[PDB]
Amino acid sequence: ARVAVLISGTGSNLQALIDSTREPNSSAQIDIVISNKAAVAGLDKAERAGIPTRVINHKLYKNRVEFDSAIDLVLEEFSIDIVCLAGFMRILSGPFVQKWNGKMLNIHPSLLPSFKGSNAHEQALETGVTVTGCTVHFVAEDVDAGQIILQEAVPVKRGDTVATLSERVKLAEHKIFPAALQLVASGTVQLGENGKICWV
Ligand SMILES: Nc1nc2sc(CCCc3csc(C(=O)N[C@@H](CCC(=O)O)C(=O)O)c3)cc2c(=O)[nH]1
Ligand SMILES: NCC(=O)N[C@@H]1O[C@H](COP(=O)([O-])[O-])[C@@H](O)[C@H]1O
Repeated sequence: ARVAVLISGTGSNLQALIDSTREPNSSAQIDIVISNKAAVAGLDKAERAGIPTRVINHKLYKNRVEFDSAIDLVLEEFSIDIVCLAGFMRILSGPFVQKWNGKMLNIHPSLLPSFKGSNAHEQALETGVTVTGCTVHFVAEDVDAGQIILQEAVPVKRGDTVATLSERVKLAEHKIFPAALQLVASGTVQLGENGKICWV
């Protein structure tokens, strides 16, 4: 399966996906890295890995569908089968999500359905959970509500900040998101006809 990785920043999840998809048994290949922001370190990680990069600055587009259509063009150009959102921070438009229904994965730094949104760690610490985690889910139109592929719990330690908690959670993220990509790329998991996760 041909994979596009959409990034917005540092790209540590991208790096974990690169490493896993170069394993001999990997069923996924990363063929393009799209960043909506220039000079983010994720572009350098891809360039050091030989992977083509495209920057598609969302601020240059009139609305969301024009920005998404620009992404979709690169995806068709590279004949992409699966899209991974790895720290990509722009909410995607309905028609784009519908087109890629069942082919788009997102990594979210909480145990969904808890702490949806852009600052899951802040919410987790504010709430005082002692267990958080990360979620790989299929992207549905409703943000952070698509079907869940894999999760992994991560303890919150006394004294944790966003810095120490997200560093611990990212260790789990870099496990389940390569695993989740492999499940989908190998056709082991799909969004079923009933819309829930189907382990075929
Ligand atoms: N249809 C649909 N689109 C998307 S995009 C995505 C991955 C990112 C999740 C996210 C969760 S809050 C936030 C967000 O607030 N984005 C802001 C920009 C803030 C920033 O630049 O840091 C905005 O777009 O205005 C993005 C998941 C997802 C989905 O599940 N369903
Ligand atoms: N709403 C999604 C979200 O908050 N994304 C989170 O941003 C970080 C990006 O790190 P990276 O750029 O090093 O992969 C990751 O923790 C990812 O789960």
